[PDB]
Amino acid sequence: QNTVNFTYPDFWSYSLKNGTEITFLGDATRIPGALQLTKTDANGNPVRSSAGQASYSEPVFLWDSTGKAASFYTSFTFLLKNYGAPTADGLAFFLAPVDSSVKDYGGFLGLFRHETAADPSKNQVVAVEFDTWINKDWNDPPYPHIGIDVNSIVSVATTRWENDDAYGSSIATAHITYDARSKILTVLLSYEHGRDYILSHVVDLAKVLPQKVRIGFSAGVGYDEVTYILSWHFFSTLDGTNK
Amino acid sequence: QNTVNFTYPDFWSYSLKNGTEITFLGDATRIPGALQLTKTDANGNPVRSSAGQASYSEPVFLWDSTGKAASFYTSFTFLLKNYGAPTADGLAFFLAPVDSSVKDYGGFLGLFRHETAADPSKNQVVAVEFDTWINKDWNDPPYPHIGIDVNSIVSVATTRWENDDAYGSSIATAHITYDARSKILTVLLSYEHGRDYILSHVVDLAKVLPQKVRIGFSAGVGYDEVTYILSWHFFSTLDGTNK
Ligand SMILES: *[C@@H]1O[C@H](CO)[C@@H](O[C@@H]2O[C@H](CO)[C@@H](O)[C@H](O)[C@H]2NC(C)=O)[C@H](O[C@@H]2O[C@@H](C)[C@@H](O)[C@@H](O)[C@@H]2O)[C@H]1NC(C)=O
Ligand SMILES: *[C@@H]1O[C@H](CO)[C@@H](O[C@@H]2O[C@H](CO)[C@@H](O)[C@H](O)[C@H]2NC(C)=O)[C@H](O[C@@H]2O[C@@H](C)[C@@H](O)[C@@H](O)[C@@H]2O)[C@H]1NC(C)=O
Ligand SMILES: [Ca+2]
Ligand SMILES: [Ca+2]
Ligand SMILES: [Mn+2]
Ligand SMILES: [Mn+2]
Repeated sequence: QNTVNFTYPDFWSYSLKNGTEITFLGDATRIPGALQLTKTDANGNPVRSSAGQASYSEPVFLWDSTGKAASFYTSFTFLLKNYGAPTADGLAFFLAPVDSSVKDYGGFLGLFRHETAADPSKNQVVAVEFDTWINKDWNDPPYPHIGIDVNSIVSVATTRWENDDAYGSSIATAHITYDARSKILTVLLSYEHGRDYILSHVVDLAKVLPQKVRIGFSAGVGYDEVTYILSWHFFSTLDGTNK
Repeated sequence: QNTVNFTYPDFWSYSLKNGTEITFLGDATRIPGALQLTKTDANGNPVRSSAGQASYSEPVFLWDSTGKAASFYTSFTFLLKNYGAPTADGLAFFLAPVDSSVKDYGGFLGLFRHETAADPSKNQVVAVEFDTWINKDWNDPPYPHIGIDVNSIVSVATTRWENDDAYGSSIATAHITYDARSKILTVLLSYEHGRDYILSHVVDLAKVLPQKVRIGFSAGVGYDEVTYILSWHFFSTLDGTNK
């Protein structure tokens, strides 16, 4: 079939072989209960200048020449543990070509290399970033933000992420949806007894990504932080695109 | 303040006075544990030709002349109990003027009157419908569907809702988000060990609705069905619209 549907309610079954279900790249490791994205020393304390990626092993069908295009929805809970405020650099949910890998650390979030990050013609990646650091270089807005990145680290759209959420170290739940008929990407971020964050933008994936992609989480530090992914669900559907 | 934030995890505190927190119109009633939208006989069994609305009592600020516009997110779980398959007519989450009320039953979902339902100039309502009945009259697609209605019962966009979900009588969770900067409305519907449904569409609320609205649930039957709302959360934010 052309669609995907998986659900990991938690990651307490930390025993599967790298590359069978989830592939860990760079400094991303599987620990009991979580996908850890960047490096920590013996005490779980975050190491500076590190990048890692945890991505689903099977290729994910996005679109085909015949007009079939997948709509999708992914939800995940994560803990961006902070060791002070502010911290750097954040994490990202992404869709990239199957052959790609982790790139630069820090503000590039393991997704871009320094020399081509602001060039949309040299990159093929769509990402939803949870950026804890204002890099003026890449035109980050003057606060922690959530952003939608299309082929570049300069977001096509961002919304404010409050300091206390961004550096508060609480578990957060994210829902990211893509409607393939209207070409809309929506991000919803919720904190249990807190506020929600909404960011939606029109982006046609068929025009920016190959027909089949790898999906996953990418992180880049920075300092005083480490992101843990606690659960992951993904569902894609061809509904409404003639199949 | 101009924003709203409430959370009802369940409705087991069925004792609040009508109109203080939630207002019940028509045949919608408050029962232990749920907001019941249409009528049932002594045994909880659904009565035909009924309409009811359960809406939040305070007015909800949407936009103002000065450009401030509210982004929002609402989540709710509901049980559309079915007494066979197919059943009629569904339910809807809506945003309408503060002075409005419940309208016709059946395929109008308590939201429109028969004579002006297909006329966008005579209505001011934005609704997300979960339609269990194909009314060829109103150009419903040939299946249960989820639809986005703007000033008319003829949806500006729909996506397929599978028969087994539509008439399966399981609790479903819906997330509806509106981003006021990009004018995008997204609907996410999830079933626990099932599939998800994604429908997003560009709709500028400031151009179709008054500055302050009432929000709620509306239902219209039909036959062999009754909708129960089990929980409700709403959050609105002025973020990114200069306030
Ligand atoms: C998990 O499996 C991956 C293969 O699907 C490993 O990545 C590959 O590692 C090779 C070195 O062991 C490297 O030459 C390959 O290019 C790389 N594959 C990709 C797509 O980059 C992965 O190894 C980790 O990731 C690479 C990129 C390095 O940073 C290694 O240090 C990492 O170990 C495997 N994970 C492991 C061993 O944890
Ligand atoms: C809950 O409070 C409402 C007032 O905020 C009631 O609605 C009002 O009911 C009047 C008749 O009792 C009617 O003249 C008003 O127009 C109506 N308000 C609106 C906005 O329509 C409501 O009454 C229910 O809803 C109305 C529309 C009728 O269908 C009544 O039969 C219902 O009782 C109150 N709910 C109750 C008493 O359950
Ligand atoms: Ca940054
Ligand atoms: Ca209908
Ligand atoms: Mn950024
Ligand atoms: Mn319909």
